[PDB]
Amino acid sequence: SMQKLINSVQNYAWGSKTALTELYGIANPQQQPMAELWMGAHPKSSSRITTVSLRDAIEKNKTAMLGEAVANRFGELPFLFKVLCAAQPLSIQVHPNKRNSEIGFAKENAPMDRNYKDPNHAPELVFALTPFLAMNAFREFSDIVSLLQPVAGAHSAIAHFLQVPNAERLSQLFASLLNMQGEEKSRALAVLKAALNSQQGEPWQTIRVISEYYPDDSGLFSPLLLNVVKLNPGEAMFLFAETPHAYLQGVALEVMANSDNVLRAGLTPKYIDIPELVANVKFEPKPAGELLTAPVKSGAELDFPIPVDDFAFSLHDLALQETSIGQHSAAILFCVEGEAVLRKDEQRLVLKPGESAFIGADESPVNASGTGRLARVYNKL
Ligand SMILES: [Zn+2]
Repeated sequence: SMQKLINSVQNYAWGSKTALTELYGIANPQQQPMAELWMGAHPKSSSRITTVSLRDAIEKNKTAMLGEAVANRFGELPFLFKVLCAAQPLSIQVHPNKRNSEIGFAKENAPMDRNYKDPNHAPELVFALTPFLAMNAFREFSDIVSLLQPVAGAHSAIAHFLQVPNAERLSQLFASLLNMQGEEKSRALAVLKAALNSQQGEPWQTIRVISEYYPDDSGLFSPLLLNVVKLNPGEAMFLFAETPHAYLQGVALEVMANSDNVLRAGLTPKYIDIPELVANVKFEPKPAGELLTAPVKSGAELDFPIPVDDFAFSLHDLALQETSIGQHSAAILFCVEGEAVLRKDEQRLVLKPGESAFIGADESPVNASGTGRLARVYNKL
């Protein structure tokens, strides 16, 4: 009924050597970086159940596993669920919208794995498991101005912006910063990196955190353009389309639609097509108090509303008295802390922290009890 998941760990060079072990007791005796723990049915690394591919168990029976609304809307598990362990800051990224991902995939086809690997859009939610430092969206024009003034002599475009703090200038400035070359770029970093020494607090400290991993990158300027946030454990943010963001430090749950598309906007050595980037970015400020997702608590369930149909995400507080958890779709249940006893009829499945279970549509509901919390990814249709 309930299938305990065997999950892939991506050992990207940027991953923590200790965070998955320290939190969840996941073994790592050769000390590889452990960057992402994948829960789902990705074609390149499907989670498995007891052994067989979860992705294969789904395609063998879509209706029973996904439920009819999901199988008729998506035709597969419509999300991928990760624990992300960033021991280094990652690249700034923008997800183009649906329309433009279609255009992009199609246009590239006339080279391959390319930024449009895939004609799908890529909504994302991140959920902090440990203090999680990030960038999300442009700051308010007035705060952009205040933060740039200590470095205004850095580059002509900054001066141009400060003189007229509008969306065009921000856009020009964004583009101008990424297209700095040679000594144009050095005059710029020097104004910035020398001026890290006579400024205090944030966002300067964040810049200083990034400069360890990216000394020679124009994205060192981004924390002046973009809202820096430290998510506390249990807070979350949705990453909209056309909105620069980056995951800089810490451990989180990440849910995403199935798209591998991404336009990089800095903190990266790879080539960046700035025209392509700039056409797919929304140069509107976004206030600090709209960044986090406001959850809704009902009973023991804390739901985080997602403005997109592709997935939904809820936290469930376990009590020693059983509670019912059900959905009209497939769900993945992931133990965040404590310990969860799952029961369906005669079946009992214990989840320790970091362990997950796949619950097919035809196996809802299940009874959960124990201590701590369980995260669930599912679909509300
Ligand atoms: Zn993203």
